Amino acid sequence: RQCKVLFEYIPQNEDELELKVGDIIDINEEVEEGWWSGTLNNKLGLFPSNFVKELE
Amino acid sequence: QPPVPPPRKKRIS
Repeated sequence: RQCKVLFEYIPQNEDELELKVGDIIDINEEVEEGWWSGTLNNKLGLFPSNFVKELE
Repeated sequence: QPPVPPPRKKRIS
């Protein structure tokens, strides 16, 4: 499962991914409602799911 | 409008 970042995200905690519009994240799992782990540029971290759109 | 990140409570287990 993959998603595309729709909006920039500047991390608030060191375990969160920095997101730029157009990044493609490989989705891992839900940590809590609204926050998922995924991988981006060989880094695993958390990201807010309302920032992305799930791809086909 | 840009989105607001949800609150966090948990680290990855």
